[PDB]
Amino acid sequence: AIKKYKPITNGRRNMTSLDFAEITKTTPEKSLLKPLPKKAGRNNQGKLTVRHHGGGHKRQYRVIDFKRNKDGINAKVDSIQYDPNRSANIALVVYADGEKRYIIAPKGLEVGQIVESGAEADIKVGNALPLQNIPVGTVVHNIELKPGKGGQIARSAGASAQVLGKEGKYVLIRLRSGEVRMILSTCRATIGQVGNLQHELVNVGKAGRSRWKGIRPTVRGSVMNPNDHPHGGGEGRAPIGRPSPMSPWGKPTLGKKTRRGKKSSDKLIVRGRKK
Amino acid sequence: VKRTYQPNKRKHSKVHGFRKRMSTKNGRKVLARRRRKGRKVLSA
RNA sequence: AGCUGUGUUGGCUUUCUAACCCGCACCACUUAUCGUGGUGGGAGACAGUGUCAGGCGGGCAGUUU
RNA sequence: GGUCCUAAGGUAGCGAAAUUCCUUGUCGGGUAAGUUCCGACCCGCACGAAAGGCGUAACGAUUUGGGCACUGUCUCAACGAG
RNA sequence: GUGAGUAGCGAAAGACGGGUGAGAAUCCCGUCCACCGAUUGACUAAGGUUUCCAGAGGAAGGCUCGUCCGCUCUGGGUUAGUCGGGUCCUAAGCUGAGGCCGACAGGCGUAGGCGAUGGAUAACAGGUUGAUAUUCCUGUACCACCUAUAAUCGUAUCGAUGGGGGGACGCAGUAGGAUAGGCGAAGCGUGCGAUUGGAUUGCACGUCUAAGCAGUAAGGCUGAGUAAUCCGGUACUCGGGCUGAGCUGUGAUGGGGAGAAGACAUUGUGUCUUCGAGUCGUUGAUUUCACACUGCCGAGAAAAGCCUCUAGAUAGAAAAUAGGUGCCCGUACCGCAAACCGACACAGGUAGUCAAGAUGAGAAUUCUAAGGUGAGCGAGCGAACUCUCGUUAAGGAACUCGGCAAAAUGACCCCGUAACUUCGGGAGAAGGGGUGCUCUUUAGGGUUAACGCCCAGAAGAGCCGCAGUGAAUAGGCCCAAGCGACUGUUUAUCAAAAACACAGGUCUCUGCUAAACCGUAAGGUGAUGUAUAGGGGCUGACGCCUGCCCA
RNA sequence: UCUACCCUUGGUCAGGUUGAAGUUCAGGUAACACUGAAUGGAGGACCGAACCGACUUACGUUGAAAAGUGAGCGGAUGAAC
RNA sequence: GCCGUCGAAGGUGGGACAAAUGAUUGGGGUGAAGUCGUAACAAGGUAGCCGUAUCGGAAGGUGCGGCUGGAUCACC
Ligand SMILES: [Mg+2]
Ligand SMILES: [Mg+2]
Ligand SMILES: [Mg+2]
Ligand SMILES: [Mg+2]
Ligand SMILES: [Mg+2]
Ligand SMILES: [Mg+2]
Ligand SMILES: [Mg+2]
Ligand SMILES: [Mg+2]
Ligand SMILES: [Mg+2]
Repeated sequence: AIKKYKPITNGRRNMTSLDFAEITKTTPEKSLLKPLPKKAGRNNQGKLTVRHHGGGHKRQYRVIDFKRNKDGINAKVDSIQYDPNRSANIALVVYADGEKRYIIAPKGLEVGQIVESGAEADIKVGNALPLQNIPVGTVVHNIELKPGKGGQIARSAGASAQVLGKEGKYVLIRLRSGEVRMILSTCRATIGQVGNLQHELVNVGKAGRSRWKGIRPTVRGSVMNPNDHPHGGGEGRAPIGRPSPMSPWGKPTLGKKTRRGKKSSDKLIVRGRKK
Repeated sequence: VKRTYQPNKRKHSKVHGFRKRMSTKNGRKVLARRRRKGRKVLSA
């Protein structure tokens, strides 16, 4: 779980780490790594879009198979490694063709697993097979959205989904945010819940390791004089004085919905969100 | 104190040089006014 | 007040595919995850877009006090 | 307890405070002597619960009052060197 | 012009003898004296572009003078197959054939190119000039290519723009192996004293490179036929060299350096020159030479040279010997500065390599070495007043907006230490004691066969001064409140905070061609991330909590 | 080319000091298993130079310098330069 | 007569325990019940009581568990 710390310093007063007991073979595989230069919000004009980014520690992207091809070949699981680009851990499967690849690792996985559409396809944790071939009440993750595209929905650490039922051409999926939604019946799904479940209790504990992860400070609005934030200065501290708290570009940020009338999402979203 | 001209042979040519004038279009209007006024040195 | 059923007008829906659309899959130009060409699979006369019209709009401008 | 009215019409906790005009509030401690300081009272001109309320070990080239130590800052100045 | 022959003369130790000259406190030569010495010393980048050097100059420039010069006239100075780049490779970025967008101009982008601050990459000692030296010439080398060649092996070979390995990587700590420099005692050369005394007693030095043969203290993994290849995957029964490696040993080397003898010239012109012998042993030993090894989480660039593999091309080349060829650009000079950026010969700023002795944990402090400099105005008199320092009777904040400035505390080794708390802290809490030199005994490592050498701690005895970290360098402390939790960051140049950040709490928005933002659009950021994840609003660790009102 | 964040590739920090997790041995455990002694070398940790800053004060103010020098002062293995 | 070991009292400093005292301050018993309500003992008129929370001027009221030391007809 989480290994705690003892308050020898005011920095390490309440800091709490995440114990690396589910990591085997800590060195990577030197044929599936691709370089990853950073950018802090610097698009193809050099300007600054999205704020609060940049710096920290160098990384190196690790090529992940989200497609789950190579039908009907038994894949062992060798070693469970660490991945900095994302919240889950990672796996190193070996297909019997000697084609070593990476899989995002579900909850308990060391044994050896199968990808096949409908042969028997062996519904267990780690096996990917399309949603027409999955019985109901079955916790899946890493679903595709468009057929043959690649697994998109629910890829986090400790995330999941749930197949509810089967409609006339689609299936019916309950997502992690609590939003029932129709997905086409030939999208794949890994069966299981993705591992590394103790992730959101990692108390960072210090403004320095919240700072070498690629985060910069975020100055509040009411301390900017009114050239650049609609919560401008005033003498002393001040209540906001608007009918609605505003983002730094005029739009009200506290309450107003933002999505627009969109193609192939109104006829599919049955229930909305629950928050 | 550290003054505001720290000289360099490369940034002086990669910015104000001849082939950075002729690069764009408005550089060829700068070079059209310095060989019009009658300057000796067109591009630094 | 309300029945019946033809000649003509304006809708609400429901389904099919021929435009159009895909930051959807292999395939060629090519030992380029750009592009165009090609059988699919999706969505489909809605969306994107042109002209007109109404409503919010200190996000921004011109000025009065 | 009566009664007017408001959409209900200041709860726990703090209180002459970075918040108190009059005010140098008042009684206690500190000094030979204390408009500043510390502990209390509460009649809050006008504290108050995420423009957070009340406490707090550790940390400060922070701000305010009192002790020992040391001294030309001082009573009171004099001499010498570049 | 007046201000006026006034303010200045830009940190800083000079004194004299000799020359030179029309002219000298200032130029050159000599002796003594002082100053830096983790630098005021020695090499290279950036930048400047002849300043460098010899012979002649004295109108201007130099804060004075000048015979002098970084200033004027004449004539000279920079040598590479091996050093730093280019003919080799790729990061961020830039540019982009077709293409996609836009009133025109033009913006974006795929294949391909450009781009070192990085990867690859064959030479080292000594001599010499008035100015250049891994460049010139002395002695030994090495990599690429070409030509003759013999022992020749022959489907033996050459292998891609293509498959594979490889190159290939963070911060932290500790124990090692070897070497560099250091210090002492005993290889050799010269001197042995006219200030009391002394004659194993006084100063100086203790050599050598790259190549190519050897054997090494440690560090890292254990071995076979089958499913664009016999290689790299995969899976199977059976089962002690492999690479990489600082350092050392001979040879390189009958050679070359050397503190000095001794043999030659006019001012020995302050010099060449011919031959001339030493180079042991002991210790203390790094920040140099591995990201090696163990641990930790924040998970630590790419492509080439190089090695194999086949598609293919061909059947022609090992070793060894001998001769031959190898291009372009930068080299002078200053380079923590009188030569660079500050208008100046300006008390500022300017990346990196080398860095010794004494005392010391130490690259701190005081005094010196190698090696440089004496700061381009001086001479007098020692009034007031300003500026930088030193000491003081009795009293000790009475001074004052205020203990503002100064004074005291300061090192190591010991005894001893409260409230309070998040149990880590408070704490160097506070308040206290001891230290010098000489002589006698004994217990402590490592080195070594051992005398020998360095590292140390105990008691006891004794001596001297006013004073024993005797000089320089090095915390004042305590009680009680206020604001902010902390380390951090802010108004280059009147404000460093109680303001900003912060770890944590919430609230709301986003189902993926996501919301949000930049851009008229194409394209991008968000992200090669997907509700334990992203954008925004307020509060600001931790503890106990957050009350009623929806007109 | 100054400064403000920022991307790719490098470099630099004398020394000395406390002693977090763990691991091993011993003591009890066989119940609910926790005390000591060694070893290990953690941290926006403490004292201090280079190095980076600019708190108090005196001088300077037709300055030596259109922002500086003298004595002291804070950070110094990182949110560093 | 001088030197040294041991040595009461004194002076210096941080603590440890009781006691005397102190602006205000919180409950407690005492009376005499004037002030405000009836919470128990009858089924005391909402059956009581023990733990444990949360609210109110005042006894106290409600929630979730246990007890009969719970009338009627003892709640068949
Ligand atoms: Mg306006
Ligand atoms: Mg030294
Ligand atoms: Mg020094
Ligand atoms: Mg103290
Ligand atoms: Mg204290
Ligand atoms: Mg778009
Ligand atoms: Mg500075
Ligand atoms: Mg600053
Ligand atoms: Mg019971």
